[PDB]
Amino acid sequence: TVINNWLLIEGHTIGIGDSIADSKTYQDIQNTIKKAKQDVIEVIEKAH
Amino acid sequence: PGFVGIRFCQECNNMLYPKEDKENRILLYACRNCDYQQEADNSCIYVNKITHEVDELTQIIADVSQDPTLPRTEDHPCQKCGHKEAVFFQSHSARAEDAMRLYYVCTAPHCGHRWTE
Ligand SMILES: [Zn+2]
Ligand SMILES: [Zn+2]
Repeated sequence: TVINNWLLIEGHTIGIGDSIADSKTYQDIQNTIKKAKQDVIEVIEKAH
Repeated sequence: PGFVGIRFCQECNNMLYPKEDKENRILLYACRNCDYQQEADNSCIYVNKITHEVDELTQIIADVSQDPTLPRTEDHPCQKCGHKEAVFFQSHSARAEDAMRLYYVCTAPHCGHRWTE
């Protein structure tokens, strides 16, 4: 009862902004995937 | 070894069965429905390949170069004709048991050459 009445002041939400990273985070995520896929190709090249 | 096939009777085309000529001490193949008997050239009656070692290149069909859905590469040229494009695929089979070998077939029509790397 008291803390729900405090949330009437602070509020809470979720939106599109929370789901978005910065540009450099995206560049790091993408560079991880780009290498990971190339590593799988090297495993395939040895198997083949 | 390889494998051992069948012989058929000249008189009646039933299967010939192996039996010994016990007095000449020689293997015969003999019909069970008629008097026909044939001297064996081979001595071997039977072979059985538990490891299943056989050259799968005898089982690749050259017509498969026509398949739109297989990947093909100029990166592995054909020996017999020099043609650059080959189609490549795995065993497409059971009984490879483990391997992921690629087999290559030349994509040049009427070459049909097959090899493994
Ligand atoms: Zn017969
Ligand atoms: Zn060829």
